[PDB]
Amino acid sequence: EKNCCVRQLYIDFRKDLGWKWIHEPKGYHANFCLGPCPYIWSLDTQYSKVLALYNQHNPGASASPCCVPQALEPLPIVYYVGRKPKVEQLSNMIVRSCKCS
Amino acid sequence: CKTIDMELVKRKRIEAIRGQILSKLRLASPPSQGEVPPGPLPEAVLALYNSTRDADYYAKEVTRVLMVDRNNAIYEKTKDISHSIYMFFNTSDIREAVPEPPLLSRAELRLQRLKSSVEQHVELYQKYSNNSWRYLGNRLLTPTDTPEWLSFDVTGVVRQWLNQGDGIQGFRFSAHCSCDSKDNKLHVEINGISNRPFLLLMATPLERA
Amino acid sequence: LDTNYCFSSTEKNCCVRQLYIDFRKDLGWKWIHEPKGYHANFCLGPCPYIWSLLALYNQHNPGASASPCCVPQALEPLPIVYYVGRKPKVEQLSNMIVRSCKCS
Amino acid sequence: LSTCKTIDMELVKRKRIEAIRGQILSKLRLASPPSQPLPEAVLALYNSTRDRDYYAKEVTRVLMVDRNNAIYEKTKDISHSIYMFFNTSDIREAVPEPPLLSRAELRLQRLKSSVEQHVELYQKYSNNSWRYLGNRLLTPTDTPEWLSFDVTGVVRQWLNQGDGIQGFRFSAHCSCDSKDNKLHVEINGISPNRPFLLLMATPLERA
Amino acid sequence: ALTQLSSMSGSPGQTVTITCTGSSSNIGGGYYLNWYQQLPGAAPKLVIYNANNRASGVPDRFSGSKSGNLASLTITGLQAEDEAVYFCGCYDSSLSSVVFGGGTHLTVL
Amino acid sequence: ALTQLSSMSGSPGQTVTITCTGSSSNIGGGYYLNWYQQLPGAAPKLVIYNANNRASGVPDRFSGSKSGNLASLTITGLQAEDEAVYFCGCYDSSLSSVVFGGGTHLTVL
Amino acid sequence: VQLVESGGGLVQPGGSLRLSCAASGFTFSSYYMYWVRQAPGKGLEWVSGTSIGGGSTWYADSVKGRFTISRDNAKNTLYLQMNNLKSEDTAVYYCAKDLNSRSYKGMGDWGQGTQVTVSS
Amino acid sequence: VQLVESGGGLVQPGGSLRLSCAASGFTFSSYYMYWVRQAPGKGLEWVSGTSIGGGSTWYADSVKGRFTISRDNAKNTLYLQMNNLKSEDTAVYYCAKDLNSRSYKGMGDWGQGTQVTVSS
Amino acid sequence: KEALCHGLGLLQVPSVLSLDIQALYLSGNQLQSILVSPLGFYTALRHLDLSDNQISFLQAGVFQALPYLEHLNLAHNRLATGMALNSGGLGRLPLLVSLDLSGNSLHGNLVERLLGETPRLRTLSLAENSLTRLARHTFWGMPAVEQLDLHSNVLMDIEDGAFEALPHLTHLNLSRNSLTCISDFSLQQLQVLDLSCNSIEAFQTAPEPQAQFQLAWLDLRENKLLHFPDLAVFPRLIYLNVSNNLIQLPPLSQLLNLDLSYNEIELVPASFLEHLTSLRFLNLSRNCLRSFEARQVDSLPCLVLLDLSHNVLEALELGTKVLGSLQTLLLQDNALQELPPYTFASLASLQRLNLQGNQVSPCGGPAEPGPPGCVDFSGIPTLHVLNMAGNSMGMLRAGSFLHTPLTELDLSTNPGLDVATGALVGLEASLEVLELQGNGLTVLRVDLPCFLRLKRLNLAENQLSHLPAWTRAVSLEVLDLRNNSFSLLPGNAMGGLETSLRRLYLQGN
Ligand SMILES: *[C@@H]1O[C@H](CO)[C@@H](O[C@@H]2O[C@H](CO)[C@@H](O)[C@H](O)[C@H]2NC(C)=O)[C@H](O)[C@H]1NC(C)=O
Ligand SMILES: *[C@@H]1O[C@H](CO)[C@@H](O[C@@H]2O[C@H](CO)[C@@H](O)[C@H](O)[C@H]2NC(C)=O)[C@H](O)[C@H]1NC(C)=O
Ligand SMILES: *[C@@H]1O[C@H](CO)[C@@H](O[C@@H]2O[C@H](CO)[C@@H](O)[C@H](O)[C@H]2NC(C)=O)[C@H](O)[C@H]1NC(C)=O
Ligand SMILES: *[C@@H]1O[C@H](CO)[C@@H](O)[C@H](O)[C@H]1NC(C)=O
Ligand SMILES: *[C@@H]1O[C@H](CO)[C@@H](O)[C@H](O)[C@H]1NC(C)=O
Repeated sequence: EKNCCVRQLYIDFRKDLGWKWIHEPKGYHANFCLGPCPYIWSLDTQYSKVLALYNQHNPGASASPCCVPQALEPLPIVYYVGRKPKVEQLSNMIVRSCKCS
Repeated sequence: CKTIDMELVKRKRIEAIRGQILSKLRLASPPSQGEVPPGPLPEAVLALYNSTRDADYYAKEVTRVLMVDRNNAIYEKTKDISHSIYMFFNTSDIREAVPEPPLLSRAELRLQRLKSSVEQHVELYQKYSNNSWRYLGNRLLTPTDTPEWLSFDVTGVVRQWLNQGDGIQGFRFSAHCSCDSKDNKLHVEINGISNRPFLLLMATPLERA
Repeated sequence: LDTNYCFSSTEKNCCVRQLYIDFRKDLGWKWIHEPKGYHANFCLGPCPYIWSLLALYNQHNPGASASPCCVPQALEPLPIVYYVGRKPKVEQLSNMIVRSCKCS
Repeated sequence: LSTCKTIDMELVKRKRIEAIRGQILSKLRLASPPSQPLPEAVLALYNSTRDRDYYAKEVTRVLMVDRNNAIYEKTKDISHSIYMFFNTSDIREAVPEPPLLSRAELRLQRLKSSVEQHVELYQKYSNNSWRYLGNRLLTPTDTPEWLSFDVTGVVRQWLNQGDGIQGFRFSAHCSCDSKDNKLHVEINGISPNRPFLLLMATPLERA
Repeated sequence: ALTQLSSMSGSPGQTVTITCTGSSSNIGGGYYLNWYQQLPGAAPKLVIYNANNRASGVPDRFSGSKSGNLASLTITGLQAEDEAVYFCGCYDSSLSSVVFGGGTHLTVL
Repeated sequence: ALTQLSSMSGSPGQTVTITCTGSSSNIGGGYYLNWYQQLPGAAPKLVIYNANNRASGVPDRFSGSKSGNLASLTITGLQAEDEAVYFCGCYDSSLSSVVFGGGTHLTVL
Repeated sequence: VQLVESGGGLVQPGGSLRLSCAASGFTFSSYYMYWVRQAPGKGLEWVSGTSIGGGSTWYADSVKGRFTISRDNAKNTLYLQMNNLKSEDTAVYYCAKDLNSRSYKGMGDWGQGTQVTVSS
Repeated sequence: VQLVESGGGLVQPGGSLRLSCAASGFTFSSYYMYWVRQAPGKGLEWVSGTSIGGGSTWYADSVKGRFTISRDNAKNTLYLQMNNLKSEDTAVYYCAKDLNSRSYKGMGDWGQGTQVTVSS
Repeated sequence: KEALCHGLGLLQVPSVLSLDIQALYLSGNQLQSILVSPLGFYTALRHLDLSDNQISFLQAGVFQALPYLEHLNLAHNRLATGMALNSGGLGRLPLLVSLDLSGNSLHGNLVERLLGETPRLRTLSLAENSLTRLARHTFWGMPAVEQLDLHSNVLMDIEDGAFEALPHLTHLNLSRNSLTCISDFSLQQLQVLDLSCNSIEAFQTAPEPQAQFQLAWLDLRENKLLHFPDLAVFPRLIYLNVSNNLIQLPPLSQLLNLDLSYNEIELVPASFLEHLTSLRFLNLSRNCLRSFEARQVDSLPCLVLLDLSHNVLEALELGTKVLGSLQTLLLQDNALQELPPYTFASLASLQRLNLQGNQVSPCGGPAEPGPPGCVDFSGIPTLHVLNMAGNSMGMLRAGSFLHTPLTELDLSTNPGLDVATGALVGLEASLEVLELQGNGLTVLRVDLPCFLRLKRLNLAENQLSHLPAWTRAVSLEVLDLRNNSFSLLPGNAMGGLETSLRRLYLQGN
């Protein structure tokens, strides 16, 4: 559809990446923003129903609206490099909101 | 390369800006200007616009409600201490501004200091039930050389005020006393108390709720 | 990722460009009494992936968008004064001015 | 002319998966997957990280100076605050130089509370004169709860100073109308697991 | 809750005062105390609003007063048209409701 | 900055103490206080760090003290090789620098 | 100005009933609405009160939620849908409007009352 | 562990000079480093200090700005860039290690020191 | 006679005019609703122009009271807010061949139940409207419409079969819309298509065997396509404006116009030019081309203009028997620094050449020390438009400008340039225009009075302390000298110039 929203994509480091270096987490929810936000052309005299299509397609005037994330949640991972493991936080790796540009 | 022209993007945005301004205001057409009085804007509207220049998509109207005047009988019960500043607001005028409390998108209480050459950690409360007070928020005040406009988010406070009877409910502008120290006085002077403080009421207009 | 970086000289990537939108002559509107015009300040950029390349990529996501784009991050509201009938109505519109923008 | 309904979901799924692989390898300043009963210390750090500028940034915890240490006995007569002192040497061992550190997070476990207590946070300055850091309004709860205070500038100042013992104060709010209010909230590891600093630092190897 | 005495009697032509006491959130909270009279077999009518201001259509023999947690409605004189059960109504910040008193059965000879 | 005496004499075989007093920002701040001996025509040498610990290559004859604003170094038995200027060094968080004290010329006999 | 009422009638306990307040003479879309009852031989008790447009509705705790109020500004009407009537709800219900337009101050003009009995 | 130094010699007032401190016997890119000067007849005095990698550098208040420190961790050398010398800079600038690796607590193994003077 | 009423301010349809009018023009006046009276009385009007009014209400059968109407002009009205309150629609129209309904803010159901049915109607205007989607039943009331105008709308979705109810549709405007994905083109009879100023990300057509498609013009301007549209499905194609797009480039010989300017072409395949042999125009301005590989047989043999501007073209390879019909070449600031002397030395029919801001240099001759690896400009007689700039070389060669007339020479950004050969030797009955500006010229050796066909000269911002004296016939009109130092400048010995002068520009002294 034409509405941007998070799509359920649970990505697995073991089976979907073929990775052994990542230990925890085994996988995490990585939603992706999908949706074709179209540029809504403007008129001085348009309909009251199409004024509500700006909010979900062209909220801020972008001149090329696109399906970017709005709310982002970092992901901590731990991986074994060298003689000692190290846990490390990956910023902006989980998507919670999808807002058209 | 992912490169596109400049002049197209400017007209594409100016048009999307036309659409965005016509959509936020919920205007299917520009309003007719025949029923517009001549002359400049009224000084109250000019002052309100100067003040506001200083799903939340759509545009919310702005209305300024001023505090109860200092020479009122509500203030002559705590205006003897010097460690707090007491601001009281008339809820009837607030309800006149926002007749329906769900329409209050955001409420903002602004303060103006005269001249603060000292750093003071100040503090704001609400006149809660009985005579108790509730935490709202604090802002550390660096020293300044010019008058400065403060801002407190009292949206929940004004929502509870609109969910209550019309009366006189207000705030306490207090200094922060550390728990290991004695009671120190409030050294910052607010204009209009010691251009008096008011409220900005970002409200959805009731004609297009 | 701000207005001062790309208002002083031009940097050939995703950042803000000056755009003063007049209401009298650029948009042909006669009803918004004040302001006469404002700086919408669109932003446009060829911003590639991080591995093909800064403060722009603070909130960058290639696994969440079809392609990285030049999308506003910090938006500044605008107040306007216009008439509906005889009553001068003052409203504040959120997300009018693009102050900074990022890669995604 | 027929507008297609939806893009094929498996295609965009593998596209996002490959872009996620690229993102993961780019966050770590890597280009290849490195190779080689893992201990419980990293379990504690990871579990602490879960509950509550592009690239991946090292995280490491440093614990409280223990309560039996002779540094808390100077202010034990104060019963309206909790004093949290941290060894700056261990902080510098985790973060060798200041500018690579980016975020410091202080964690406080509350075992059980039943009162509206509004708390504050300070640090030493070694004059016994304290700066304000940030407050937190604590509601009663029936489960253990952690807290988070922004102490990035605090640990940045501690790294710009000699190694020693500099710490925090967990004082109740005491308004000028009600002075010397007792601290009715309890923090695990102090009152008869312990509080620790959580440091988000750029790793020394990659930068 | 608002407390006021249940029964009251006075001679015609004698000024008698009806008092109801608040609870520092009924009337001490700065809210609006209104005074209502209820004739037998009739609807209540507004008499004094904001605890001191006479309403419209009321004859100017009713005066109201507010003092701290106490609300006084003073009926200057007493005629043959004041046989009504009088109520003081005001908001409160405790029960979050408009509270009325237990009406005063004002009588004559 | 760090108050330390300028001249301190003595005889071999006694037990004399070199003092070092500050202003609660350096000694009382909990930072590492160090003890450096400067032999005549030589480089300063680390003796006592953190006012308690003995450095490597230093005999157990040296011992340091730490109490509040007062920190001091004690030597049990002075010999010819101990005839050196002694500096107490600790980080100062008031000046944000590792300030030294005015050394005392320890004279034996 | 007047506020005629309706809906008076005996209700079996455990039932429900809906009143109406056809208000005329004032700008109904610019006045706060109230409901007040009094048991026979007792005093006035607040039932419910609502705002412009019916977005925010306020109730006495004795009938909170279990009674509901609503407003329809188009017909200048007012509704109070009771549920689960029982022993002390037997009262005469009074429609009232605030004396000032955009205010939650008091009750300016009153209706005539509708007698509802619950006990059967 | 030894820390030899270079870059002494007389300097005209208002001039500039640079000092280098070759270090050996320990992991140079794991320790904080300090510059400590000592005028003849006057006690020790702190000049400059740098972190592990030179990201954060600290200088004494009396000598801030004129002196600049940097590290070359591959060659195990560290530099002190004198600029705009004045008459109180006539001192032996010692180069010093630190007690523990990732620590800013004290001066451990010292250097032999080289004599830097300014005069007519 | 005629009855024209534009802005007369009348509030109702006039009745003073008699029943003898065929063109009733009421456009632009103040009309809020068209009653039956008096318009129902009129029956012999060929034009009903009621555009730019405040039209809100129309009764049922007002337009059916006209049995002889051809033009219905209802543009810039408010039929949305007035017709959605249960107002009478158009219904059946017998002979109305031209309908204009634009600016009426209609939605899908509003336009569905507004137009009704009309057996004969050439043009249908639904521009400046608010149609969110197009359904199968949207045009079930029209047997055959020729012109369809759907632009300035908020269209997103067009379902399958929404256009198969109109099998005689030739022109179709879908510009300034928001169609996004477009698939399964099966109109089979469309002539003219517009998709400009939209937000379109793809264009795919089902490759199943179907009937022939006769499309000619297909804008894809200012869209967001990722791949080039397939043209083997469209063998009648003439026009294709895909300017300002995002396409990556990794019988059919019919295209006349083809625009790919402001696109995202990193490198054009040779097979792309191999399969397209009927081209007449090709525009690429401000693209990202790497190099133009025009070195294969039957690749663009009929091309006229090859616009390759604002790129980075490190090497240009063109030869004979590949592309020898090029008429105008527009190369502007790409990368040109050193080219072999075969691209512009053996190709025929080139008239215009552009080398602005380029380090390429002309070749010399047997008696001229030309730089090695230069480009020879001698060998074609029809090259008369030459522009050279950015060579940064001080003394031009002789031989490249010979054997052909050069009616105009553009030289700029050449510091230290001095002219003594080529512009005076080998050319006598040519070189009408020769201007030098933005370049360092100190001594002038080209004799202006020698050429009798001078008409437009310019010597602005050049450091000249001398000026040639005219003694023969000349037809010069304009002589511009901007910021040129001239302490003295007599005119008595300059008398041969004053033959056709009417405006001279000189300042800085
Ligand atoms: C708060 O506002 C209300 C209404 O805006 C004020 O009520 C008025 O009070 C005056 C003075 O007694 C009366 O004469 C008016 O009849 C009241 N109503 C109106 C509509 O003006 C009230 O006084 C204000 N509060 C304070 C403390 O001044
Ligand atoms: C902070 O940590 C440092 C090092 O981790 C501690 O320094 C040690 O102190 C003990 C005390 O006797 C010495 O024996 C060690 O030699 C010191 N160094 C090391 C590397 O362990 C310091 O004591 C700590 N501060 C406290 C506990 O307040
Ligand atoms: C399709 O509609 C568009 C939009 O109206 C037409 O483009 C405009 O045409 C007019 C003709 O007078 C020009 O003045 C405008 O400048 C054009 N604007 C744009 C953005 O192109 C287009 O001509 C129509 N196509 C056909 C075949 O009629
Ligand atoms: C003492 O307090 C001042 C400001 O109150 C601060 O600047 C200073 O750093 C403090 N002292 C120390 C040793 O940190
Ligand atoms: C193609 O469209 C662009 C858009 O501005 C226009 O400039 C150009 O002239 C068009 N092509 C032709 C051949 O007209």
